[PDB]
Amino acid sequence: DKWEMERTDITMKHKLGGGQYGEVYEGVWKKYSLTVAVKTLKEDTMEVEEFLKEAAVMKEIKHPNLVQLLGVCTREPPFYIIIEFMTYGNLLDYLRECNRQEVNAVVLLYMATQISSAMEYLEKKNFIHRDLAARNCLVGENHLVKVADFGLSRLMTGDTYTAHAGAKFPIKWTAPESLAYNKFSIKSDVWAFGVLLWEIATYGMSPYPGIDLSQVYELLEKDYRMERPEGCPEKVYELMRACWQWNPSDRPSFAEIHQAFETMFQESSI
Ligand SMILES: CO[C@@H](C(=O)N1Cc2[nH]nc(NC(=O)c3ccc(N4CCN(C)CC4)cc3)c2C1)c1ccccc1
Ligand SMILES: [Mg+2]
Repeated sequence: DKWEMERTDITMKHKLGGGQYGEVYEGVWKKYSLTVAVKTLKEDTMEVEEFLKEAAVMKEIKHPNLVQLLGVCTREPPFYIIIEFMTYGNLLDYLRECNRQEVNAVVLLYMATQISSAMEYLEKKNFIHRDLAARNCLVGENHLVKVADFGLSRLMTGDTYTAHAGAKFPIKWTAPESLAYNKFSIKSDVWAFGVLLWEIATYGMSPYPGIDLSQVYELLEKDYRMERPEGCPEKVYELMRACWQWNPSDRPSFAEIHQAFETMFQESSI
């Protein structure tokens, strides 16, 4: 299989942290002199399946704004997934820590255009991500941003995907249909994308500030939504709101979303 490679090609450099099933390393693909990220699996989990699912999905997608699979080591432990190295780490900490004169209003629009471009691509190929959030996007030089963490991504056969009994999702990014019935779709990615914009507009605040996790769903039912963040352009808030429409099919498509950010990003560039 074309993605498989020899464990011995890679040397570990440093632990990176941030892992779910195992440590995530900064390593070096020696023959190419290339720094890479290496996601490893703790031999002692039965989460082998999910770990391998992430890898399977990354073989099937490719886009400038989706973190890129480089190869795998999966003929025996410890399992490795090898991925392009993004030097600045997660988008959430990147927003909290940045210099806002640099990461300014035009950069915010640039970040959203990047993500929506990726998500438009996924939409087109009938994929869903299911974990879109600042914490799962990755940052490179000059505010390059890529969607990452594809463990939960799926190719749908229809327009809907239903998670299995017992699955739990992060309350404040998850569409109501998904919280209530475990139904996911391109449109539930659109909801999370909306929450992701709010994260960008606030430079990484936690959403629904001070609101008890237990009461968020019920609030959504009664049409409570987050208010416009300070400094957030009116058109951007309209889109955020469109993303949070109760009915999935009232939410804009990512092509429409990308189109609107593309426009706004260009006008701001004069
Ligand atoms: C859990 O999987 C990883 C994953 O797949 N990955 C694939 C992939 N590619 N590049 C990565 N970079 C880092 O992990 C990283 C972390 C901290 C880092 N610094 C810390 C703070 N400083 C400001 C700069 C140096 C610099 C780079 C990752 C993680 C993941 C982690 C976070 C978000 C999305 C995915
Ligand atoms: Mg994650």
